Parts: sequence; structure tokens; C-alpha cells
Amino acid sequence: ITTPIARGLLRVGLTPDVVTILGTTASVAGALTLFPMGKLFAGACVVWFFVLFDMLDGAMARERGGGTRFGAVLDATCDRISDGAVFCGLLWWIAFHMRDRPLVIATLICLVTSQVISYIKARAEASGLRGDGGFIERPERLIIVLTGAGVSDFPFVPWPPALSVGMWLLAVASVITCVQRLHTVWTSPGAIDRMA
Amino acid sequence: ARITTPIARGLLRVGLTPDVVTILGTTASVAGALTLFPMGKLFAGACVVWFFVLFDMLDGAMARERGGGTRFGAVLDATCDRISDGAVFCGLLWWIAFHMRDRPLVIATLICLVTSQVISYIKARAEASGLRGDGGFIERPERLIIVLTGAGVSDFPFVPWPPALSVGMWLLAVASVITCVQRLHTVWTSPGAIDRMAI
Ligand SMILES: [Mg+2]
Ligand SMILES: [Mg+2]
Ligand SMILES: [Mg+2]
Ligand SMILES: [Mg+2]
Repeated sequence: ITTPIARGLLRVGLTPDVVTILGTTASVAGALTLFPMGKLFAGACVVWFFVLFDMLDGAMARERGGGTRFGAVLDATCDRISDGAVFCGLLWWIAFHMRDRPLVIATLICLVTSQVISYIKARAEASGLRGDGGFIERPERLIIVLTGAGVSDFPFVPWPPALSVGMWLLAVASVITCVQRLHTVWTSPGAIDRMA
Repeated sequence: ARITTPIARGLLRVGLTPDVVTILGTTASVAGALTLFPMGKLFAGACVVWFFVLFDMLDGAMARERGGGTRFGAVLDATCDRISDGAVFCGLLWWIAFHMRDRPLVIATLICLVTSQVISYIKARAEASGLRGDGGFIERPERLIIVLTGAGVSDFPFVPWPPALSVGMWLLAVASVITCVQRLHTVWTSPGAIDRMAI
């Protein structure tokens, strides 16, 4: 399915980089429009939709002979922007409509740790070390927070506490992941040799 | 230097390592930001954060006195910068959201919080692929100068000017968004950036 769509996009002169940006813009607009209004199930559906959309830029890149280093950096940077918009959008609902200050704390931990978890991996690789793995990578992050948000606002059978359950589980697991990833850095070949 | 070096040798002699000092200074800076800023003690908070900016010269001085920095230590020091920056903006966010109840300034603060992480990420992620992703208007020194001067002046002893917090945050938000674009352009122009490769 993605292959004929990708080819059709290449055919009209779109590039993987433009499609990356367009999908990210749409996801961000969706998260920042729907979550602050309390439309958490709709917001989660829109975010998941653009997760699916995100299969197209990689498919486009493979078809035309390969991805680029800029494309990889752009794609990963857009992932951070997207994650940020999800948590900021939810934060707005939680802070100003639910007025739930403990949940704001969990949400802010999730927001910062999402960025920090990804940063450890990139910064480690920039030094020739490893810094991947751990409990929470981007797929687990999105499954947890979007399922919490979606269930909390689910049609006909909503369970509002689901939003808090997801955010607190994610916050704890994300802090642990930071420590795990730093431990992976520390054990990498060459990580602790002094360089004058 | 004539001051950090003797201090750094002292901490090594006591048995502290650069990495432990990195973690301790960052914990203290986070504790200060998350205690003082949410209480509205913005001048005292800015002073504490500034003190630990000075303190972060010590772990690098220690590493050099030991015979060299380490790659782990470089990753750790950079990662703790993201954590510290995160704590500054979260602490200020708390005061702005729940005590000033100033919703447009919350938007600026969230933009600063996210862009502080994204700006740094572009550089690290570019280097991970062998490209360059530094430069632009807002790096960590400019970021701290703007937000901590805005916070401190808004709560300055004797002659406070409360709008300084908003001025600083909006200027930082705008300049930070621009910096994200600048840095990605720097990635794009790096040698080899657009050669195709198997994924
Ligand atoms: Mg994709
Ligand atoms: Mg991606
Ligand atoms: Mg340092
Ligand atoms: Mg540091």
C-alpha cells in the first residue's frame, strides 16, 4: 500500500523532506487544537493517523535510491517537535480545565524526559558511544500516553482516570529509561578513557 | 581559572569524581529551580541557577586535572544541561500558570521549554550522522542570559520591573524558533548531507 502512494508523491515532485515536514505540521496542529479543547479521543486518533502517514516519507526515500543524512536528522528532529506538541497540548487541558496540579507534575516529567531520552541516544552516538534501549522509546511513549488520553475520553465507555494512569506510569518509566540509557553510555567501549 | 583549578584539585583530593560533581551540581540546580521559581522567588532562583552555572566549570576542571575528559562525562554533562534547562522552564511555568495565571505567557514558556530541547537535539543528532548542527541565535549561554535576566529583573530587589519576565520569555521564544530553522539549515549544508544511502 505505501509503495504506490510513495511513488505517486514522488511523481508529483514531492520529496521525502517536504512530506516529513507536512506530516509533522499536521500532527502538531492536531495536537495543539484538539487536546487543549479536551477532545482527547479525537486528538489521539489524529496523532495516530499521522504516525501511519509517517510510513510515506521513508518509503519515498527508499524508492528514489535511499535516505539522506539530512533527512534522518530532520525526521528525528520532527519526532521531538511532535512529542512536544502532544504533551503541551495535553498539559493545557490538564492545567487549565482539569486544574489537576499533581497530574501537571507528571505531564511535565513526561515532556522533559521524552526529550531527554532521545537526546541521550543522539548525544552518545555523536561521541561514538551507544545510548539506546531502555523501557520507554518513542513507540512505548505514544502507546502509553495516547491510550491513556483516548480511553479517558472514549466514546460511550470513557474512564477519565486513564489519563492520569498513563501519565504517571509513563513518568516513572521514563525516569528509569534515562538512567538505563546513561548506563548504556557508560558501558560502551571507550566511554571512560581519559582524553587529554 | 586561577580559582577553579585549585578548587577542582581540592574536590579530586577529597575523592569526588568529575561525574559525581556533574550529577550533584545538576541535582542542586534542579532543586533550586523547582523550589524557588514555583514560589515566585524569581530573583533568588536566578541567583541559585547562576551559582550552579559557575559551579559547572568545576567538573570540567576536575576532568582536565585528572588527565583528561571522558566521552561518558561529555555525554553526561550535556544531558544534565537539558535536565537543568527543563527544570528552569518548568519551575517558571508553574509560577506563570498558577500564580500569575497568564495564559499567553504560558504559551511563550512552553515554546521556550520545547525549543530549548530541540535546539540542543539538532546539534547532537546532526553530529551522530557526521553532519554539523550548531550555531544560530540562541545557544545555551544566550538562553540562560535571557530567561534568568528576565526572571531576576522582574523580581529584582528594591527596583523590580515585573514585565521583564514576559519580555525575556517572548524574545527567547521567537529567537529560539528561528534558531531551530538556522540549525537545520546548517545540517542541510553540511558535506554529504544529501547523498543517498540505504536506510
Ligand atoms: Mg516516516
Ligand atoms: Mg522518525
Ligand atoms: Mg561542566
Ligand atoms: Mg552540563
